[PDB]
Amino acid sequence: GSRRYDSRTTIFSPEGRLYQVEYALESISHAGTAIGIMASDGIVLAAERKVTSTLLEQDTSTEKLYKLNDKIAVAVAGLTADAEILINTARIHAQNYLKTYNEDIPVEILVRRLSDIKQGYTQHGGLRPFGVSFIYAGYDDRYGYQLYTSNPSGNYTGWKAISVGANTSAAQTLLQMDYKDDMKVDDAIELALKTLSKTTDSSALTYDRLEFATIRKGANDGEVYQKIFKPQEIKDILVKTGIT
Amino acid sequence: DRGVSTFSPEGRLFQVEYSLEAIKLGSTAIGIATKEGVVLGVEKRATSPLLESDSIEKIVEIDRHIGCAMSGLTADARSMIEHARTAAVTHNLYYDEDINVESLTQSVCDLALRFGELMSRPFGVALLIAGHDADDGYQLFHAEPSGTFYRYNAKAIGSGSEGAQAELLNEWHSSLTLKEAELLVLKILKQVMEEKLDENNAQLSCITKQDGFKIYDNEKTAELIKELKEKEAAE
Amino acid sequence: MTDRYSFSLTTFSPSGKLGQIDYALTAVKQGVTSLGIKATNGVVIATEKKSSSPLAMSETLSKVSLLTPDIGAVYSGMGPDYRVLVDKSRKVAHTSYKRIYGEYPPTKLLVSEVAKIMQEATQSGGVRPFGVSLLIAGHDEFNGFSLYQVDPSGSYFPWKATAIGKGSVAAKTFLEKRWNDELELEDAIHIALLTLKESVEGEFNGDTIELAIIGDENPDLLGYTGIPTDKGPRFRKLTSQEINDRLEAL
Amino acid sequence: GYDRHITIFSPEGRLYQVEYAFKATNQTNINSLAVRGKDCTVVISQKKVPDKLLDPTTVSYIFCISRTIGMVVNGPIPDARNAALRAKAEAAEFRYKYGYDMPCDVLAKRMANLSQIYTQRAYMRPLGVILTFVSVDEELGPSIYKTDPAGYYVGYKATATGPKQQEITTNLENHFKKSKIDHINEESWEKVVEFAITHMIDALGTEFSKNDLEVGVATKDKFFTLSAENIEERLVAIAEQ
Amino acid sequence: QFNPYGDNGGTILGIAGEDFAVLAGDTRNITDYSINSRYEPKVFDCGDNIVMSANGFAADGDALVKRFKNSVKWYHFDHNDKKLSINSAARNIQHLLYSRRFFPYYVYNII
Amino acid sequence: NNYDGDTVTFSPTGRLFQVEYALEAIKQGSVTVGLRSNTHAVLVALKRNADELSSYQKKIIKCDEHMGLSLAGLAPDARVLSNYLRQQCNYSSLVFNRKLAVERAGHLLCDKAQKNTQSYGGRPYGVGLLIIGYDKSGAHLLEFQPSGNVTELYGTAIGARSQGAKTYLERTLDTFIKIDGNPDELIKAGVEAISQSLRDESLTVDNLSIAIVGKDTPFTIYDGEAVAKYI
Amino acid sequence: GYDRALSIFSPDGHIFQVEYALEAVKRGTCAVGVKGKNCVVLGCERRSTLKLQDTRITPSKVSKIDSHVVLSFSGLNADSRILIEKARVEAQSHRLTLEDPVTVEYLTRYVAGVQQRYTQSGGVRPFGVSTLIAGFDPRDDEPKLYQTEPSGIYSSWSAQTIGRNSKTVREFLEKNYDRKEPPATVEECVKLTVRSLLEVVQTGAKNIEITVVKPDSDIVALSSEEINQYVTQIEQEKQE
Amino acid sequence: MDIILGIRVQDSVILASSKAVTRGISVLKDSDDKTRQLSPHTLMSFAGEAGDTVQFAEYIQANIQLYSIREDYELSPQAVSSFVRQELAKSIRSRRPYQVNVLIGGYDKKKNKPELYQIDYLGTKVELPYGAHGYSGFYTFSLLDHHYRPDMTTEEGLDLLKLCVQELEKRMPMDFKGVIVKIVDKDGIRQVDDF
Amino acid sequence: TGYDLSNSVFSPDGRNFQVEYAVKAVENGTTSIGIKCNDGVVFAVEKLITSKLLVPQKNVKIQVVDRHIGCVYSGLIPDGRHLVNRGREEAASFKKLYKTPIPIPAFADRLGQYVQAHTLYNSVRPFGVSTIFGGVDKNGAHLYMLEPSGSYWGYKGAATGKGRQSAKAELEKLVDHHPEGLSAREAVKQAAKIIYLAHEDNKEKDFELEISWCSLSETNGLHKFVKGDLLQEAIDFAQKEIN
Ligand SMILES: [Cl-]
Repeated sequence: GSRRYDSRTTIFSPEGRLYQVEYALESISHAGTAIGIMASDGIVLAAERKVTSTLLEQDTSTEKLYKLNDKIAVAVAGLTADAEILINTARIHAQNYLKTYNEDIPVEILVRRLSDIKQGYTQHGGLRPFGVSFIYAGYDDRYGYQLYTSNPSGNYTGWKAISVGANTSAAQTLLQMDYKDDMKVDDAIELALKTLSKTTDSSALTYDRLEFATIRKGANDGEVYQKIFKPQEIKDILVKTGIT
Repeated sequence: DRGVSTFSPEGRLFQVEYSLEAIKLGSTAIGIATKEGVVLGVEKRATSPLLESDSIEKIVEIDRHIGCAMSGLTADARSMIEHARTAAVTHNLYYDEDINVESLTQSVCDLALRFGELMSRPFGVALLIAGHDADDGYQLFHAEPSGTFYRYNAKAIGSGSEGAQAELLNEWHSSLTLKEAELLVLKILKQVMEEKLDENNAQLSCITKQDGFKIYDNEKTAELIKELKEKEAAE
Repeated sequence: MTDRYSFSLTTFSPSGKLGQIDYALTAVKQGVTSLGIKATNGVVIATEKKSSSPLAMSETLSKVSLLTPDIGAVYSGMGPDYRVLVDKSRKVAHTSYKRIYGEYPPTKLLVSEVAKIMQEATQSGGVRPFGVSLLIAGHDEFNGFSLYQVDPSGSYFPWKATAIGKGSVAAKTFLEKRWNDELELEDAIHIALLTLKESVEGEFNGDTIELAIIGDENPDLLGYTGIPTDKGPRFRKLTSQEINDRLEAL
Repeated sequence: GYDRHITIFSPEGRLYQVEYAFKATNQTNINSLAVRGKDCTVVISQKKVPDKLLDPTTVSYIFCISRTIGMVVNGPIPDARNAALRAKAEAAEFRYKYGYDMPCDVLAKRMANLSQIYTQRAYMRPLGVILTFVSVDEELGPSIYKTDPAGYYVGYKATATGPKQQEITTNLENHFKKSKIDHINEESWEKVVEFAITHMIDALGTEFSKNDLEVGVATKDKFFTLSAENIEERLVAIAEQ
Repeated sequence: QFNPYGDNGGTILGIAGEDFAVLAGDTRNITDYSINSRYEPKVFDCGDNIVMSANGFAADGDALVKRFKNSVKWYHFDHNDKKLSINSAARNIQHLLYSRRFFPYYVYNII
Repeated sequence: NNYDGDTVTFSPTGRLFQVEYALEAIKQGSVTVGLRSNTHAVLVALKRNADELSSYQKKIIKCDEHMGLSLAGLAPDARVLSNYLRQQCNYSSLVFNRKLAVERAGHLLCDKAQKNTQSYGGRPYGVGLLIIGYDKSGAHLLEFQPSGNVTELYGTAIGARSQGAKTYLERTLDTFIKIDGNPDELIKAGVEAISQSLRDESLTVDNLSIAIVGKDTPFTIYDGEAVAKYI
Repeated sequence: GYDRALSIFSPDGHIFQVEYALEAVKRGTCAVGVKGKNCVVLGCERRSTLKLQDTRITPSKVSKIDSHVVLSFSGLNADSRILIEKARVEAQSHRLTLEDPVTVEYLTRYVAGVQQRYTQSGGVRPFGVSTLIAGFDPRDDEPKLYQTEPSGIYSSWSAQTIGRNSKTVREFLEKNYDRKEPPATVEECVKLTVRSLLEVVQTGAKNIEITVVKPDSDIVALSSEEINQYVTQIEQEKQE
Repeated sequence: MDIILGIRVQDSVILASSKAVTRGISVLKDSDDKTRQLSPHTLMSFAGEAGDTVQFAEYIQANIQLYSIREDYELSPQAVSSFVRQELAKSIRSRRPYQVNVLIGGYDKKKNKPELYQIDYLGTKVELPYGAHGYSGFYTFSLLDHHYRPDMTTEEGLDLLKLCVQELEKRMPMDFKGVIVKIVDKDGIRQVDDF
Repeated sequence: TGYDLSNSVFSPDGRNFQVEYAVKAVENGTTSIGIKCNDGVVFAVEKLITSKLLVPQKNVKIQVVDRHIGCVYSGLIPDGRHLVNRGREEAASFKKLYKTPIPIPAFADRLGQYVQAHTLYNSVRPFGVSTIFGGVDKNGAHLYMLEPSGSYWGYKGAATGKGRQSAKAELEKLVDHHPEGLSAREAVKQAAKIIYLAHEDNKEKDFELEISWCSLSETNGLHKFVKGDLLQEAIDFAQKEIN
């Protein structure tokens, strides 16, 4: 019968690893690098678009940085199509919470929910896991500014600074070297871009090969603003930090 | 791969035969039936000295007139015990009476072959079901994952089973007392166990018409162990 | 009976590759060349009508399809897969948008819905991925003109101009030299015909080429008068004659 | 190598089960031909009754799907009848739901979509048949639309299917290269059938008796099959000029 | 409107002796002011030395007796031909009756 | 070999190996004999024990007052199939006030077993059954194979060493068929028949199991000292 | 639905999927449980391969199931969340239907049952998680410590460890823990728990987590400095 | 059941609920506590159809307690009230709706403010300085409208509450057997044992 | 290779090997035949007497569908019974909705589509029987034969099983020597002869003859078994011809 053709996506190896999760992580290691850096007065999200073309319409393009709600955003590394399925589910979950409790969803609760969905595909159903790793950048009134990551295993952890995708080993070492606790957003912006500029597989880091975003309390008085940077604004910050 | 309900060329179900191998790796359990009662005894086999041995529950009450001992993958037994207890009490609800030991055993065995592609595999545990009813008196049954159950005058299951069964072959007779049966279980358990038998790594129990099913205290069993040592040294 | 293939047929290999998606992309590579170019006041999509037999009436086989009045689609790869995707794309534009908001979806969101369907065939039980890449051109009020590519994985990217299928590598190079941000629709059509001639072997005329545009509103194609706000579809398929006229000024 | 057993992609981007379903199409060793007249559409097919114990009246690969639509099948009879039953049900359902007779091209598309699903879903196998639908459509006129196991379909001026399809196809191609029109310029369907038989004789290089052929004719508002005696009358006319 | 219930009349009487028991019932069956039968048995031997009568709506009465007789048969199959005691039969009948708590057997029953 | 992984696969010679392997389980089972006259039908079964402390596995199951069977192979499968027969016999009585014909009972068993041989996921039954009964057309004996094949016979035997008993009945055919109105003599012929399949062991009081049904005889099973008369 | 039997017996009578789930537990960070005379302490290893971590928001290794019961684990982190959620739901479901909080033994029996169910259900794999469940029964001052594992077996322990290098710390506990006289105070119980982890951990900085549970729903997690004082005192006595 | 009152003062919320339970023509109990603690700083009183009230209250309690354990965090009174409202709005279009009216008294530890929410069985939520359900408001609101200030102390709130109960005891035909009074403030929930 | 391990898989030839293996089970079975006569049909089958213990005339193989259709088959007997059970459901639902008894060609397609459905999936096995069936309807007599693939045609005479070649040769002679046709009573006699002649392929064990027929004149268009004197007359005619 059908058993003959079943790859069995949800089994342990003799060593106690999940085959498909490990292979999904291998896929993600070839995706464009995404970096998240948390500061005292905000969060930075920086990400590299993969080998683009001159004929790609950049100003209307989005492959890395997505908005979940007004307070929370994500950086993507892996299959974009897989990420959009999960992103739309997360957007709905945030709205369900808001309707139920009349309060914006705490960051961790949203992260846990998405991570539980990923977990399910590794334990039951016989389907392949989502080949996606997220960096969650968000704010709430309990823990303030928060960075999280999740991977195909459904495991998630909190971070001060973190990278996903390609060259994370090199990127994490550079972040660990220059990061400090009393750092500010403008400094974190510079660190993120400098790290990408050194870890990139491309010849040079330009505006057309980047997506950038900040989450600041740099919004008029006690409130939070999300800023998805435009192509011209990425070009300006590259000149300001002295990369181009 | 291959079906879970597949027959071998010899006419046996692969999975059922493989579950029997798991039961051979389990700790020893022995049952002896007499006209004064049925005795059930088990090897606890703690994996470490820090493990509190009294939490090892390999002898279990199904009803006041029915007890049960297990050997093999003991986690699998919990749903079987739950079904047995439910069956026993449900019959009491429907018929205002105790349920026959054979009927209880048959109900447990009906679960056994409910596996395929229902549960995904057979149970990896064997059960010794001991009890008393008015029709057939004191009884001891061996319930396997094949769905088969045999009645026994005496039976051993687990790792030291074939050695213990040969010993039960010679020792059992139709005029055994309850006290004689108790010492006989302790004797054979002590023979097949790796570690030295004491009140902490071995457990006794019995079922009588008067008092029903009772698990023995460690103090009560300790005396029976001391009584055993002296009578073996007596000749 | 029952569909007993409830498990994924596309899985990650040790190297991190999704085999069935890669193989679907290979099927797209074998397919006939199709392209799309975006102008300031319109978009053009084009492909070759590779007729399987001269006895076959190639007019009955439509490679360029209307999805909404302002959105059109063309493909490279497996034709039957494309045909069913067009059926689903047309329906989802109504069920998940028009019946809710009372208007047709914007290009990017219809593309997103088609992409979702293609992603699900990459993960759901007992199915293979679609063996096509789509080029979807369209217009809407707030986003203006746009051109999108959709791949077997479900990934989609916006393009100023691009090509897919047989001679895509050469065609994309040809488009890079000719494209600028000041092109008028007629200039884009001219470039489309030039680019498409390179990948075509045999006859090159209005009967062997299929070409459509997203441009100005066509009140003559609306079918009714009396409502000022309804001005007609922006999608228009060029006739055999209209193509031949532009091949003389080629 | 399980990519050759079910309908998933091979490394070359191919579906081997679809390709092997195409090969099953020629298992019957029968050739069919379809042409269009002014007012009609004619389909002819070889008839072979190898066993004397068979009832020759029940041996047929031409089906009356609806009153307007006829279908000839190239492939094994079980799959042929499977497709026939489904097409009849679809044609009847269409008329009930939408209030008018299902067009030939719409039915072809519907059956082609069903075939496409078998190429994408693993649990369903492709049918090893090629389906040639014929009618005189009320909007499009004389119509020939053909479906295959890949889920491909297209309209035709004329067509041929079977082991020797290429010989018949080229023969028809050459005639339409001369006449420079998309049909047989003839008033009566009787003469269009005579054309169809004549050009199959020329292409295959074999003579036919009344029991060697099977003929279907589509006119406005009805499709019908010819009896052996109707075909005999057709063969006599061919021989007398 | 359809009335699923009816009244077939009849009367039954059970008396327990010291070492015996009697279950009596009249044999008349009726609807409204008509006689259906002058002899329609109402008290039945159900096996295992148990007698039973379900008086009231005859269709429900026949159904209940039929199901209890069946319950006796399966009690033998399931429990090694054990005799069904009168107390066990009584408890079994309670569960047969309460299964239709929300669409009851319209009968007064005696065993 | 490559075609015995499941029941849904024919071999190149048109064989169903899983069904054949199920048939093998019957041959491993203990012997049981069936035979009939025109008035009565008899089952005789050699019960098997695990060891000297164990009981002897029951072989005969009652299905109705006028019908029952004996088993050889997987006992739980016999419980499933006998339960089905009990229900079918019972459906016939409750709905039609009609005792289920033995021939129809065989047809129902055939069809139930067949469904397990043509579908994926399931398995064939691993037991053989000998059904006896007395209905409106007199005494009957049936042999059930889990392939689905059911056969009406004068006499037969299944299980290990069953060929010896089957040959004996084939010789005695003309004699035992005429044993009308004499239950004891018909059982004697059955006990003598099953004796042709014994080696090393002999028929003891807790070894032998006998069942009988007839004209004015409900299906009854004899075990223990009730069969000492026939030893 | 996906019904495929993933956990099945092998010729030698082993269920490999369940055994490979134990290998996932072996890979997980070390967890330890020690019960004193009037308390239970749960110690957990934090691997220092991950720095730049935000320790405020990162999922803690010890989870409260109810106000009087806690659960720690070793193995797959994502898998543990599913067991914890189910346990928390069952705890509230018990309070709602029986009007008493769960006993530690009952909660353990439930979690162990869930794990067992996933070893003979179609289309699912076993949990790659072993748990240590600790607490005090309502209106009871006797400490409770249980362990569960993927197969679904559970048992009570005077002291136990699970996870990577658990063989070493169990070796330590077996020679250091006396049953006749368990750690009489909170200090002695915590000290013995930290000592046991120092056999395996590496640095005694942010790698050791300690959670003390006392009777009557008194649960507290020690801070870095409080634990660091134990680490300091242990090694100063060791220099002799 | 019958009577439930609520008043939000400067630094606390006070809930008063009747003690009577009646079956048929007989008063079965005169010490019934018509309230459940949802969280340490949130109390819910309830009144409606027999059975449904306690069932609904305990169901809400279980859900909030589950949330508290999962997040190790207490939901704000506003968040709890919205959750409760949704459950009742969900319930009113069910096969058999839960016929329960509630008052939710909570102290928001973040804002350092007491909060009183009134929700009826339809899912009609309103935040109020004082509230009631059923006929209770018909007798008491005129007194509250007159005497209520937002800067009142807890002691003044209790005195105004006594006046409300006295008016009820005078003009209501039903004997509700007095009230149990509970106070919700920054320190948590406590019962006034003499009233 | 591996194409023959799963049902519904096309080999590179375009063949379904699992169906071809089902044909081998049919070829292994006993001989069964069908003869179309002037106003009806006759069915006959070879029943191998494996042992003396078999009760004569009891193990009936030919099956009736509705009251006007007869069915016989060679191969796996249980598979044949399953197919007839379905046929009976199909015939009942046809008569329920349309009132008239199911026409034979209509009935033939109902079986054909069902058998063909068991070649579409790997979760089912093809039928291990070839079925000969037919009867009388409003348009007269019809005889059909249905294979494991779902393939069926109308026949003047039909044969399947181990002795099919011998039977077919005999049937071909009757078709040639009787172009005007054969009577029902003649067809019964000829059917007996052909089964006896076809028994040379199964000559080890002796056999029992079983015949049935539907005829407009002889049975009023209803299916009936040939019994008693008419059966013995056919056996005598058959025995006379082999000697
Ligand atoms: Cl369609």
